[PDB]
Amino acid sequence: PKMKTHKGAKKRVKITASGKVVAMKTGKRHLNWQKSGKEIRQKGRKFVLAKPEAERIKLLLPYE
Amino acid sequence: GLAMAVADRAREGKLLLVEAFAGVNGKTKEFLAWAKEAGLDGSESVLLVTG
Amino acid sequence: MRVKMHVKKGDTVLVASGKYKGRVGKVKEVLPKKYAVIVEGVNIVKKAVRVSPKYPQGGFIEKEAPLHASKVRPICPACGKPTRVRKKFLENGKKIRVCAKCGGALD
RNA sequence: ACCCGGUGAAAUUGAACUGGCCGUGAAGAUGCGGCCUACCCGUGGCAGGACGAAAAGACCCCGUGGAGCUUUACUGCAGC
RNA sequence: CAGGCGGUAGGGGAGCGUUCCCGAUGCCGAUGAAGGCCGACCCGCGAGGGCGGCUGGAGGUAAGGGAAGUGCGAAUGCCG
RNA sequence: CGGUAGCGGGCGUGGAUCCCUGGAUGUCCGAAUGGGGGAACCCGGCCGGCGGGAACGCCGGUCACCGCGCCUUUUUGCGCGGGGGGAACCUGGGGAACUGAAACAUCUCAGUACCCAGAGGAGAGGAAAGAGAAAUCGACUCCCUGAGUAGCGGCGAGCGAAAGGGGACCAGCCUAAACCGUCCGGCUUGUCCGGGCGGGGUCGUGGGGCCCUCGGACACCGAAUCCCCAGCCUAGCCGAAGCUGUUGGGAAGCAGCGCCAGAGAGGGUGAAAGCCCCGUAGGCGAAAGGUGGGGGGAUAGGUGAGGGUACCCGAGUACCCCGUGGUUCGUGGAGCCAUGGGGGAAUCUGGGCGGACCACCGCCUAAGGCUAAGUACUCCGGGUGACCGAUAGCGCACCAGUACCGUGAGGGAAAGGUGAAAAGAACCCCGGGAGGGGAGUGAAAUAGAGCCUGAAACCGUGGGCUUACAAGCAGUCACGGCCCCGCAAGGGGUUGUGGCGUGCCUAUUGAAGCAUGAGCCGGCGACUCACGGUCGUGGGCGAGCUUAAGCCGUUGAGGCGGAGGCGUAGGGAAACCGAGUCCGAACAGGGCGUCUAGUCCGCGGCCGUGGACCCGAAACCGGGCGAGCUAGCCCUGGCC
Ligand SMILES: [Mg+2]
Ligand SMILES: [Mg+2]
Ligand SMILES: [Mg+2]
Ligand SMILES: [Mg+2]
Ligand SMILES: [Mg+2]
Ligand SMILES: [Mg+2]
Ligand SMILES: [Mg+2]
Ligand SMILES: [Mg+2]
Ligand SMILES: [Mg+2]
Ligand SMILES: [Mg+2]
Ligand SMILES: [Mg+2]
Ligand SMILES: [Mg+2]
Ligand SMILES: [Mg+2]
Ligand SMILES: [Mg+2]
Ligand SMILES: [Mg+2]
Ligand SMILES: [Mg+2]
Ligand SMILES: [Mg+2]
Ligand SMILES: [Mg+2]
Ligand SMILES: [Mg+2]
Ligand SMILES: [Mg+2]
Ligand SMILES: [Mg+2]
Ligand SMILES: [Mg+2]
Ligand SMILES: [Mg+2]
Ligand SMILES: [Mg+2]
Ligand SMILES: [Mg+2]
Ligand SMILES: [Mg+2]
Ligand SMILES: [Mg+2]
Ligand SMILES: [Mg+2]
Ligand SMILES: [Mg+2]
Ligand SMILES: [Mg+2]
Ligand SMILES: [Mg+2]
Ligand SMILES: [Mg+2]
Ligand SMILES: [Mg+2]
Ligand SMILES: [Mg+2]
Ligand SMILES: [Mg+2]
Ligand SMILES: [Mg+2]
Ligand SMILES: [Mg+2]
Ligand SMILES: [Mg+2]
Ligand SMILES: [Mg+2]
Ligand SMILES: [Mg+2]
Ligand SMILES: [Mg+2]
Ligand SMILES: [Mg+2]
Ligand SMILES: [Mg+2]
Ligand SMILES: [Mg+2]
Ligand SMILES: [Mg+2]
Ligand SMILES: [Mg+2]
Ligand SMILES: [Mg+2]
Ligand SMILES: [Mg+2]
Ligand SMILES: [Mg+2]
Ligand SMILES: [Mg+2]
Ligand SMILES: [Mg+2]
Ligand SMILES: [Mg+2]
Ligand SMILES: [Mg+2]
Ligand SMILES: [Mg+2]
Ligand SMILES: [Mg+2]
Ligand SMILES: [Mg+2]
Ligand SMILES: [Mg+2]
Ligand SMILES: [Mg+2]
Ligand SMILES: [Mg+2]
Ligand SMILES: [Mg+2]
Ligand SMILES: [Mg+2]
Ligand SMILES: [Mg+2]
Ligand SMILES: [Mg+2]
Ligand SMILES: [Mg+2]
Ligand SMILES: [Mg+2]
Ligand SMILES: [Mg+2]
Ligand SMILES: [Mg+2]
Ligand SMILES: [Mg+2]
Ligand SMILES: [Mg+2]
Ligand SMILES: [Mg+2]
Ligand SMILES: [Mg+2]
Ligand SMILES: [Mg+2]
Ligand SMILES: [Mg+2]
Ligand SMILES: [Mg+2]
Ligand SMILES: [Mg+2]
Ligand SMILES: [Mg+2]
Ligand SMILES: [Mg+2]
Ligand SMILES: [Mg+2]
Ligand SMILES: [Mg+2]
Ligand SMILES: [Mg+2]
Ligand SMILES: [Mg+2]
Ligand SMILES: [Mg+2]
Ligand SMILES: [Mg+2]
Ligand SMILES: [Mg+2]
Ligand SMILES: [Mg+2]
Ligand SMILES: [Mg+2]
Ligand SMILES: [Mg+2]
Ligand SMILES: [Mg+2]
Ligand SMILES: [Mg+2]
Ligand SMILES: [Mg+2]
Ligand SMILES: [Mg+2]
Ligand SMILES: [Mg+2]
Ligand SMILES: [Mg+2]
Ligand SMILES: [Mg+2]
Ligand SMILES: [Mg+2]
Ligand SMILES: [Mg+2]
Ligand SMILES: [Mg+2]
Ligand SMILES: [Mg+2]
Ligand SMILES: [Mg+2]
Ligand SMILES: [Mg+2]
Ligand SMILES: [Mg+2]
Ligand SMILES: [Mg+2]
Ligand SMILES: [Mg+2]
Ligand SMILES: [Mg+2]
Ligand SMILES: [Mg+2]
Ligand SMILES: [Mg+2]
Ligand SMILES: [Mg+2]
Ligand SMILES: [Mg+2]
Ligand SMILES: [Mg+2]
Ligand SMILES: [Mg+2]
Ligand SMILES: [Mg+2]
Ligand SMILES: [Mg+2]
Ligand SMILES: [Mg+2]
Ligand SMILES: [Mg+2]
Ligand SMILES: [Mg+2]
Ligand SMILES: [Mg+2]
Ligand SMILES: [Mg+2]
Ligand SMILES: [Mg+2]
Ligand SMILES: [Mg+2]
Ligand SMILES: [Mg+2]
Ligand SMILES: [Mg+2]
Ligand SMILES: [Mg+2]
Ligand SMILES: [Mg+2]
Ligand SMILES: [Mg+2]
Ligand SMILES: [Mg+2]
Ligand SMILES: [Mg+2]
Ligand SMILES: [Mg+2]
Ligand SMILES: [Mg+2]
Ligand SMILES: [Mg+2]
Ligand SMILES: [Mg+2]
Ligand SMILES: [Mg+2]
Ligand SMILES: [Mg+2]
Ligand SMILES: [Mg+2]
Ligand SMILES: [Mg+2]
Ligand SMILES: [Mg+2]
Ligand SMILES: [Mg+2]
Ligand SMILES: [Mg+2]
Ligand SMILES: [Mg+2]
Ligand SMILES: [Mg+2]
Ligand SMILES: [Mg+2]
Ligand SMILES: [Mg+2]
Ligand SMILES: [Mg+2]
Ligand SMILES: [Mg+2]
Ligand SMILES: [Mg+2]
Ligand SMILES: [Mg+2]
Ligand SMILES: [Mg+2]
Ligand SMILES: [Mg+2]
Ligand SMILES: [Mg+2]
Ligand SMILES: [Mg+2]
Ligand SMILES: [Mg+2]
Ligand SMILES: [Mg+2]
Ligand SMILES: [Mg+2]
Ligand SMILES: [Mg+2]
Ligand SMILES: [Mg+2]
Ligand SMILES: [Mg+2]
Ligand SMILES: [Mg+2]
Ligand SMILES: [Mg+2]
Ligand SMILES: [Mg+2]
Ligand SMILES: [Mg+2]
Ligand SMILES: [Mg+2]
Ligand SMILES: [Mg+2]
Ligand SMILES: [Mg+2]
Ligand SMILES: [Mg+2]
Ligand SMILES: [Mg+2]
Ligand SMILES: [Mg+2]
Ligand SMILES: [Mg+2]
Ligand SMILES: [Mg+2]
Ligand SMILES: [Mg+2]
Ligand SMILES: [Mg+2]
Ligand SMILES: [Mg+2]
Ligand SMILES: [Mg+2]
Ligand SMILES: [Mg+2]
Ligand SMILES: [Mg+2]
Ligand SMILES: [Mg+2]
Ligand SMILES: [Mg+2]
Ligand SMILES: [Mg+2]
Ligand SMILES: [Mg+2]
Ligand SMILES: [Mg+2]
Ligand SMILES: [Mg+2]
Ligand SMILES: [Mg+2]
Ligand SMILES: [Mg+2]
Ligand SMILES: [Mg+2]
Ligand SMILES: [Mg+2]
Ligand SMILES: [Mg+2]
Ligand SMILES: [Mg+2]
Ligand SMILES: [Mg+2]
Ligand SMILES: [Mg+2]
Ligand SMILES: [Mg+2]
Ligand SMILES: [Mg+2]
Ligand SMILES: [Mg+2]
Ligand SMILES: [Mg+2]
Ligand SMILES: [Mg+2]
Ligand SMILES: [Mg+2]
Ligand SMILES: [Mg+2]
Ligand SMILES: [Mg+2]
Ligand SMILES: [Mg+2]
Ligand SMILES: [Mg+2]
Ligand SMILES: [Mg+2]
Ligand SMILES: [Mg+2]
Ligand SMILES: [Mg+2]
Ligand SMILES: [Mg+2]
Ligand SMILES: [Mg+2]
Ligand SMILES: [Mg+2]
Ligand SMILES: [Mg+2]
Ligand SMILES: [Mg+2]
Ligand SMILES: [Mg+2]
Ligand SMILES: [Mg+2]
Ligand SMILES: [Mg+2]
Ligand SMILES: [Mg+2]
Ligand SMILES: [Mg+2]
Ligand SMILES: [Mg+2]
Ligand SMILES: [Mg+2]
Ligand SMILES: [Mg+2]
Ligand SMILES: [Mg+2]
Ligand SMILES: [Mg+2]
Ligand SMILES: [Mg+2]
Ligand SMILES: [Mg+2]
Ligand SMILES: [Mg+2]
Ligand SMILES: [Mg+2]
Ligand SMILES: [Mg+2]
Ligand SMILES: [Mg+2]
Ligand SMILES: [Mg+2]
Ligand SMILES: [Mg+2]
Ligand SMILES: [Mg+2]
Ligand SMILES: [Mg+2]
Ligand SMILES: [Mg+2]
Ligand SMILES: [Mg+2]
Ligand SMILES: [Mg+2]
Ligand SMILES: [Mg+2]
Ligand SMILES: [Mg+2]
Ligand SMILES: [Mg+2]
Ligand SMILES: [Mg+2]
Ligand SMILES: [Mg+2]
Ligand SMILES: [Mg+2]
Ligand SMILES: [Mg+2]
Ligand SMILES: [Mg+2]
Ligand SMILES: [Mg+2]
Ligand SMILES: [Mg+2]
Ligand SMILES: [Mg+2]
Ligand SMILES: [Mg+2]
Ligand SMILES: [Mg+2]
Ligand SMILES: [Mg+2]
Ligand SMILES: [Mg+2]
Ligand SMILES: [Mg+2]
Ligand SMILES: [Mg+2]
Ligand SMILES: [Mg+2]
Ligand SMILES: [Mg+2]
Ligand SMILES: [Mg+2]
Ligand SMILES: [Mg+2]
Ligand SMILES: [Mg+2]
Ligand SMILES: [Mg+2]
Ligand SMILES: [Mg+2]
Ligand SMILES: [Mg+2]
Ligand SMILES: [Mg+2]
Ligand SMILES: [Mg+2]
Ligand SMILES: [Mg+2]
Ligand SMILES: [Mg+2]
Ligand SMILES: [Mg+2]
Ligand SMILES: [Mg+2]
Ligand SMILES: [Mg+2]
Ligand SMILES: [Mg+2]
Ligand SMILES: [Mg+2]
Ligand SMILES: [Mg+2]
Ligand SMILES: [Zn+2]
Repeated sequence: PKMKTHKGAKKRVKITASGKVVAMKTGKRHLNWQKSGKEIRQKGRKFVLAKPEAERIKLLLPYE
Repeated sequence: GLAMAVADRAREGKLLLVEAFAGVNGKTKEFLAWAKEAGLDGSESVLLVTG
Repeated sequence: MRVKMHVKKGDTVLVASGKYKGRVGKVKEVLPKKYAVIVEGVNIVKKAVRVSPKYPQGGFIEKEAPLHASKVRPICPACGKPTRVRKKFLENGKKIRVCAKCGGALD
């Protein structure tokens, strides 16, 4: 039958215009009292997944 | 391709347009008469397209 | 609805193919189920028979083997040529067989 | 049991033209090496070898295998 | 002219053969189809393809393409 | 006068057999229905008949049960109906586990398998207390699309709508209640209550009742019901055109000259046939039965506009709560539909709904029922295959759900081919026969019935070379000898001596291995297909590319169809802005973008989901079958 979108990926990740795969930086959900300002700030941004894992995730979002 | 097929047959010369087939009222010998005149001696295959 | 035999007993027919191509004879008998006819003095064979009340001298007997009904063709009572049966509805009603060559009644 | 007449199975079987010793080699060789020995084919016998036959080891371990049993393992159900 | 060409897993390339389709209302076929049995012959690196003799007795399928139930030696495989 | 010859008798133009339609007969069992019962057997009652017929027997008829009408004097009678089967398909009541989650319990598998009730050529659903955002749609069902979207989700594995749009089909109706009439019953005697029947009534612009006013009541509509007909099904019929020569066992082959064609589909005939046979194209056809969704006729039925009244508008119902199911919804902000428990209204100024709740704005009219078509399936009939061809194709081409196995439920085979024609081998010979040798038939008997072809393992007979002082994965290289084919030179077969020589497969760091698999031969035997992805590739068009279901055409012909999908803009959680945008106070700085190329089809490689390269568990679950073995007990006998 036709493929299904992996909703887990669809809820965590984005495909940019050029097919880059971006997600939020890990490690900020909690335990922050003693995390520096810099660290909490830099983790506030998105980052581009490494090519191997990126291209695995794109397969999961086929109608994207 | 349909246009292109008629073209191949045009270039070969083996395409012939006729406005009407005269003697043919229905019988095979009638066509055979007419075909003779159009030079369709049946030494080669013919697609006959007509309403 | 029986087998459609084109020839009956005892039409006069022509053995038109086989070893007897050319012969002429009366249809001695028809076997529809087996699609065959027996024409007198034709397709004869040498059957062996054991010594019996009937065959005290034993040896062989001759007998006409049925030909395939197809190999046999009706001859015209009129033009005398072998023909092809044609059906003709009469004046009154019920139909007859007629010679496709000339037109004569086959009977 | 053995011999003659009659009837006539089986497990097994890569193929076999299938010897000993000392070596060797996946470390226990008819089959590799070097020696030794041996005319060809059987019959009655014995069981040392062919890691002989049989059973895809039951022991052992492995598999995020199965089942039966236990309880103050977890969760649930009957029952009360 | 120069150089390369051992090879398991594996990657790549080029081919051979089986059944079926178009080519076919064609062409080959009792002056013998398919299949079978031989061969010291021919072509091909090879898978193969021809030719000849024998058998056999009614089918066969070209060049060029198309499609797959397409190739066996092992599964303590299955059937005989 | 079946397969079916044989012996022995018949029938047919006085139209037989055979085919179709309608009758008749139809033992016993089976829903099985008088009763019993271990199906196909046993025993009756009532009424008739038969035999000499009282006893006895046979024959014909009748007698089960449940439901409804209760038309029934409850008793008793009468009438209509049900029961059981059906390949799959259909609805309903109940409802698993293996498995997936790489463990597992929520979840998945799946409301699947299965059990049960029922329906019918279909069944279900169906004329809004709908959808859900448009001041819209307008019953239901089915296909494409929307969409793997929105959502659901140990937010894991996974699951997965609807509206809208494009199509197929097309259709709408009947009641309950108010109120009038009548009929039997009540005894709180009555402008009363209750039950039956008829009239009346049918709703969301809210309708209807009852009273008042105009209209029309002869206009119009009109069945889903009844009647007729065309048409169709169940037998059939007509149906063009070839001769001669020749080889051959045989002509359709080859040769010569012809013919038909709305027919050159195909099958058969001794080999290859448009013109020999059955047919093919094209036509024609029913007294009888079935259908009749088309055509015509009829009947049931159905139709106005105001003012008044405030009489009616489906009850343990709505509604609220508790426990649950359904939906994409797994307790979630959890509505909506359904309902096991509790509480429990209103009759339009009434109620339900638009995702808690409230207000507003709107949609709809619950608590009664019916309804065609479009859809599903294939026991059955036909047609067609880049479907099989006897280890294949259904398990079964044949005497197969058989033989056989099994208490049983249940399991479940193997087996097609003489020849054109039986011409199926008289007769002689050997022999108890079997079997052969002559003869004879045939083109062929190396077609002889254990019969087309007739491979291989396997077993023999005959011949060539070779072998009894050499020890070996059986071969190989060389030389020599013998036998054979060759003018020659060359070659085939065999192998004496010399050289060299650790089977094949698998699994392995490593196998000749004393690790695995294989007795040998033949045949069956494993990377597929669908949908969706991602690359490559052959093409088509290009800022565009492309259709899906379906409609028309064909009957190996394509065309139409633009709904929809991808692409032409991105960024952002979003509002939103836009060649930008986001974070930011920023007119820092960064991130992701801009600086055009796509899309459709075919082919290939790989990936996701399907059993997904083939064979293999131990097990888990559902429904049945077994206490003729064994265990225990119950009844009745026997033995010591
Ligand atoms: Mg998928
Ligand atoms: Mg997911
Ligand atoms: Mg998720
Ligand atoms: Mg990336
Ligand atoms: Mg801090
Ligand atoms: Mg911040
Ligand atoms: Mg990359
Ligand atoms: Mg993808
Ligand atoms: Mg004879
Ligand atoms: Mg004729
Ligand atoms: Mg003795
Ligand atoms: Mg003796
Ligand atoms: Mg003996
Ligand atoms: Mg050997
Ligand atoms: Mg030792
Ligand atoms: Mg040795
Ligand atoms: Mg060995
Ligand atoms: Mg060595
Ligand atoms: Mg040695
Ligand atoms: Mg002896
Ligand atoms: Mg002996
Ligand atoms: Mg001995
Ligand atoms: Mg021993
Ligand atoms: Mg064992
Ligand atoms: Mg032990
Ligand atoms: Mg395991
Ligand atoms: Mg574990
Ligand atoms: Mg593990
Ligand atoms: Mg264990
Ligand atoms: Mg090659
Ligand atoms: Mg053809
Ligand atoms: Mg052909
Ligand atoms: Mg033809
Ligand atoms: Mg040709
Ligand atoms: Mg011949
Ligand atoms: Mg020749
Ligand atoms: Mg020959
Ligand atoms: Mg040989
Ligand atoms: Mg040769
Ligand atoms: Mg060569
Ligand atoms: Mg070739
Ligand atoms: Mg060649
Ligand atoms: Mg020959
Ligand atoms: Mg041959
Ligand atoms: Mg033949
Ligand atoms: Mg070909
Ligand atoms: Mg050819
Ligand atoms: Mg080719
Ligand atoms: Mg070819
Ligand atoms: Mg082609
Ligand atoms: Mg080919
Ligand atoms: Mg295969
Ligand atoms: Mg193999
Ligand atoms: Mg094997
Ligand atoms: Mg074995
Ligand atoms: Mg076997
Ligand atoms: Mg076996
Ligand atoms: Mg077999
Ligand atoms: Mg065997
Ligand atoms: Mg029979
Ligand atoms: Mg008979
Ligand atoms: Mg009989
Ligand atoms: Mg008899
Ligand atoms: Mg007689
Ligand atoms: Mg008559
Ligand atoms: Mg019967
Ligand atoms: Mg009974
Ligand atoms: Mg009765
Ligand atoms: Mg009884
Ligand atoms: Mg009595
Ligand atoms: Mg009685
Ligand atoms: Mg009464
Ligand atoms: Mg009563
Ligand atoms: Mg009563
Ligand atoms: Mg009646
Ligand atoms: Mg019924
Ligand atoms: Mg029933
Ligand atoms: Mg129900
Ligand atoms: Mg069900
Ligand atoms: Mg029920
Ligand atoms: Mg489970
Ligand atoms: Mg899985
Ligand atoms: Mg699991
Ligand atoms: Mg697992
Ligand atoms: Mg599963
Ligand atoms: Mg259910
Ligand atoms: Mg479902
Ligand atoms: Mg189902
Ligand atoms: Mg019908
Ligand atoms: Mg229907
Ligand atoms: Mg229908
Ligand atoms: Mg229906
Ligand atoms: Mg209904
Ligand atoms: Mg209903
Ligand atoms: Mg409405
Ligand atoms: Mg909404
Ligand atoms: Mg609108
Ligand atoms: Mg709007
Ligand atoms: Mg509008
Ligand atoms: Mg509006
Ligand atoms: Mg799920
Ligand atoms: Mg879900
Ligand atoms: Mg589910
Ligand atoms: Mg769910
Ligand atoms: Mg759904
Ligand atoms: Mg909804
Ligand atoms: Mg829709
Ligand atoms: Mg349209
Ligand atoms: Mg629609
Ligand atoms: Mg249709
Ligand atoms: Mg409508
Ligand atoms: Mg009424
Ligand atoms: Mg009522
Ligand atoms: Mg009174
Ligand atoms: Mg009174
Ligand atoms: Mg009445
Ligand atoms: Mg009433
Ligand atoms: Mg009434
Ligand atoms: Mg009415
Ligand atoms: Mg409204
Ligand atoms: Mg009102
Ligand atoms: Mg009113
Ligand atoms: Mg007035
Ligand atoms: Mg008025
Ligand atoms: Mg008027
Ligand atoms: Mg009028
Ligand atoms: Mg009508
Ligand atoms: Mg009929
Ligand atoms: Mg007809
Ligand atoms: Mg005719
Ligand atoms: Mg004719
Ligand atoms: Mg010839
Ligand atoms: Mg045709
Ligand atoms: Mg044809
Ligand atoms: Mg002829
Ligand atoms: Mg016929
Ligand atoms: Mg026909
Ligand atoms: Mg036609
Ligand atoms: Mg006509
Ligand atoms: Mg016809
Ligand atoms: Mg009639
Ligand atoms: Mg009729
Ligand atoms: Mg009928
Ligand atoms: Mg019908
Ligand atoms: Mg009729
Ligand atoms: Mg009608
Ligand atoms: Mg009238
Ligand atoms: Mg009326
Ligand atoms: Mg009115
Ligand atoms: Mg009420
Ligand atoms: Mg309640
Ligand atoms: Mg409520
Ligand atoms: Mg609730
Ligand atoms: Mg429910
Ligand atoms: Mg639920
Ligand atoms: Mg559902
Ligand atoms: Mg729920
Ligand atoms: Mg939630
Ligand atoms: Mg909910
Ligand atoms: Mg609510
Ligand atoms: Mg409910
Ligand atoms: Mg309740
Ligand atoms: Mg109220
Ligand atoms: Mg009131
Ligand atoms: Mg209202
Ligand atoms: Mg709503
Ligand atoms: Mg709302
Ligand atoms: Mg509320
Ligand atoms: Mg609404
Ligand atoms: Mg209603
Ligand atoms: Mg219905
Ligand atoms: Mg059929
Ligand atoms: Mg059929
Ligand atoms: Mg084939
Ligand atoms: Mg067979
Ligand atoms: Mg065969
Ligand atoms: Mg066989
Ligand atoms: Mg077999
Ligand atoms: Mg069948
Ligand atoms: Mg049969
Ligand atoms: Mg049978
Ligand atoms: Mg059967
Ligand atoms: Mg049978
Ligand atoms: Mg058995
Ligand atoms: Mg025969
Ligand atoms: Mg035959
Ligand atoms: Mg003899
Ligand atoms: Mg004798
Ligand atoms: Mg004797
Ligand atoms: Mg002879
Ligand atoms: Mg002879
Ligand atoms: Mg011959
Ligand atoms: Mg011969
Ligand atoms: Mg026989
Ligand atoms: Mg026979
Ligand atoms: Mg025999
Ligand atoms: Mg015999
Ligand atoms: Mg044999
Ligand atoms: Mg043989
Ligand atoms: Mg000799
Ligand atoms: Mg010899
Ligand atoms: Mg010596
Ligand atoms: Mg040597
Ligand atoms: Mg020498
Ligand atoms: Mg010599
Ligand atoms: Mg010699
Ligand atoms: Mg030689
Ligand atoms: Mg020579
Ligand atoms: Mg010579
Ligand atoms: Mg020489
Ligand atoms: Mg030599
Ligand atoms: Mg040698
Ligand atoms: Mg030599
Ligand atoms: Mg040596
Ligand atoms: Mg070694
Ligand atoms: Mg192995
Ligand atoms: Mg080694
Ligand atoms: Mg071994
Ligand atoms: Mg060892
Ligand atoms: Mg071992
Ligand atoms: Mg092992
Ligand atoms: Mg084996
Ligand atoms: Mg073997
Ligand atoms: Mg072994
Ligand atoms: Mg064995
Ligand atoms: Mg294969
Ligand atoms: Mg692969
Ligand atoms: Mg592949
Ligand atoms: Mg494959
Ligand atoms: Mg693909
Ligand atoms: Mg990529
Ligand atoms: Mg492509
Ligand atoms: Mg392109
Ligand atoms: Mg599509
Ligand atoms: Mg047509
Ligand atoms: Mg059509
Ligand atoms: Mg076709
Ligand atoms: Mg065709
Ligand atoms: Mg089409
Ligand atoms: Mg689409
Ligand atoms: Mg807003
Ligand atoms: Mg903005
Ligand atoms: Mg820019
Ligand atoms: Mg700002
Ligand atoms: Mg700045
Ligand atoms: Mg900036
Ligand atoms: Mg940077
Ligand atoms: Mg920027
Ligand atoms: Mg940039
Ligand atoms: Mg630019
Ligand atoms: Mg740039
Ligand atoms: Mg660009
Ligand atoms: Mg692909
Ligand atoms: Mg997946
Ligand atoms: Mg599996
Ligand atoms: Mg796969
Ligand atoms: Mg796959
Ligand atoms: Mg379990
Ligand atoms: Mg268990
Ligand atoms: Mg039982
Ligand atoms: Mg017992
Ligand atoms: Mg006793
Ligand atoms: Mg005593
Ligand atoms: Zn004549």
